[PDB]
Amino acid sequence: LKNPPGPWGWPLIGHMLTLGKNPHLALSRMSQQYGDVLQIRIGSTPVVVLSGLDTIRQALVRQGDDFKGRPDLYTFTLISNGQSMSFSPDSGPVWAARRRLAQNGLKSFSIASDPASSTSCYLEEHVSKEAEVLISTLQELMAGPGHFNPYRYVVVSVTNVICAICFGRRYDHNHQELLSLVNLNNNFGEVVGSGNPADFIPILRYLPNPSLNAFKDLNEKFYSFMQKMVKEHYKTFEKGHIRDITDSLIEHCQEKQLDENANVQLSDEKIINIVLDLFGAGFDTVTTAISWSLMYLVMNPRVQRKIQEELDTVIGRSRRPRLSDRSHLPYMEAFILETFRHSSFVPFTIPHSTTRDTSLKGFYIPKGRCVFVNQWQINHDQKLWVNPSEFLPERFLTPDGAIDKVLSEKVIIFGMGKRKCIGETIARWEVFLFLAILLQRVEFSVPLGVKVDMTPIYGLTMKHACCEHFQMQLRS
Ligand code: HEM
Ligand SMILES: C#Cc1cccc(Nc2ncnc3cc(OCCOC)c(OCCOC)cc23)c1
Repeated sequence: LKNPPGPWGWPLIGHMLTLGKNPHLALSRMSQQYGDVLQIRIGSTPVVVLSGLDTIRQALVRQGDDFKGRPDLYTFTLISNGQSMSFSPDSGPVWAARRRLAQNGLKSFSIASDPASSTSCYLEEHVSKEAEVLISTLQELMAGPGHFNPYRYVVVSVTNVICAICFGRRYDHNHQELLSLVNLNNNFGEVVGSGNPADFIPILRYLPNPSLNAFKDLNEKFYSFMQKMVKEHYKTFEKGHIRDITDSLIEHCQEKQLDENANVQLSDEKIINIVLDLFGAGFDTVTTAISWSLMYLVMNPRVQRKIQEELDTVIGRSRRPRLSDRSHLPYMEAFILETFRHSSFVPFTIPHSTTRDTSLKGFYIPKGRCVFVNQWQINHDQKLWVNPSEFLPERFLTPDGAIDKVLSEKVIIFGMGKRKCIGETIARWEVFLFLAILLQRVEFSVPLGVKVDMTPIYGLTMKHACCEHFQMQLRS
């Protein structure tokens, strides 16, 4: 076996400067020279960057138990009181137990049928309500200012959906608490993105760092917001009426104190703070997905109509769209796939770490080695796509107008293996409904002669420059 190849790097800082502010681009160029498995250093810490579709499937799936770890990074110790299911270094049985708790909690209050309704699930009911409230809230703004920034109001609608799933409450568009955590200068993705020097340069943690201090401050608010919520739930907890994911986790803490010799490492805190990762991933990722979609629709009015054309054909305007129709709207799915692929707003997965001495593609990787997974490289690989820099939803469509299931499965944005996203289905359905309910009823546009920076801003979930020039109009 051999060591992974890689370019020369400075002895003290390594390849920190080569990455720059857009590591996904710098490491994609690098992979073109050194291949799917290459090695770098940020400061003194070695890091292995994985690219290529087959090679990544090899490591995360076929050797998933070897690459299911999390590196011991400082920024992660500041997330969820240093006991985050998703970010802590714990990758053993305690983690797997928490993961199953999250999986069941989501399934029970997202995909399961809502007792109030017969023909709808929890998720479908929530999105329909918020989608309607979103249209009304935008009609107010078109009557007055005549223009708006969609992110400010889409982030609220998306939060109420995941907030109802986790806590059993929704918030008005002007509840400070909400905006105080979601849109009030939240730099989580800014600091957690792979390659943060603070994680590899120990001195940057102690120097004047306004970005890092804001990260510690707001993370402590989240954990205090949780205590408020968990306390409000324990007080009103009805033993036979489980209301949301917070209750299903409290329900599991009760059955735990009833065991003769219960386990101590899966503490009550590590069982309750799971809702924090679900809520944090929930409102952030889906909001960014919808935001990019609106940007692509406004910058490509051609594809906007073709979506609206397929809606009028497949459904019409006599009723709102529903999940059952998702299977019969191929252009909508091709547009969502092309949004995930073109933007790749999650360019890197959360960094992984090797749980044991292993090998990959003929190279030796020791235990504890930090690993980056470059999804952006896949979604923009010249080998897999034709003109990857162009936004072409039609690339996933066959000559007869159906989804090319083989090509759609090469869009990697949710991860793979033992660590893949556990809210993938919720995201794919939630994004579909918001766009379907909206584009059936309204038409978005942006006037000529105004700057609309489509350049992504690097981070865990890449954002774009806020745009205050969006306009909405009802349809005929
Ligand atoms: C477009 C929407 C979404 C995208 C693109 C996305 C993507 C991802 C990615 C790339 C990862 C890490 C992959 C890896 O480490 O190998 C991840 C992890 C995770 N996601 Fe998502 N996600 C989305 C929506 C959601 C939603 C809606 C939820 C919950 C309601 C969620 C919950 C989680 C959790 C808990 C993890 C951590 C799992 C673990 O570390 O074991 N995600 N997601
Ligand atoms: C991929 C992925 C993934 C996967 C799992 C989880 C998470 N997210 C979180 N997970 C846990 N805690 C989060 C806390 C968060 O807010 C704390 C604010 O501190 C500035 C938070 O903010 C998201 C807002 O985007 C700007 C996200 C949290 C993401």
